[PDB]
Amino acid sequence: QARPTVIRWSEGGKEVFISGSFNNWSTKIPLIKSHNDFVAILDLPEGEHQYKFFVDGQWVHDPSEPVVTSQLGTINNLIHVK
Repeated sequence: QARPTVIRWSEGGKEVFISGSFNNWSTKIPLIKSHNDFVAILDLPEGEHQYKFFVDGQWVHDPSEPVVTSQLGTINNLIHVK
């Protein structure tokens, strides 16, 4: 069973999307604006996923969450889902 998981982006921007390894980087999922934040709920399998944000057309990671180096040599965020 995948776990509905809240993802929050607090760094601003006009439009915010997330992509990640949970679907082999195949889609850009919008986050919904809520006051100073943007928010999504993703259905994530147990385990770990790498992810990155696409904010006003630029790939960026969340500085408030853990990061890992991908084989692309870019910094992705990492989430562990129990």
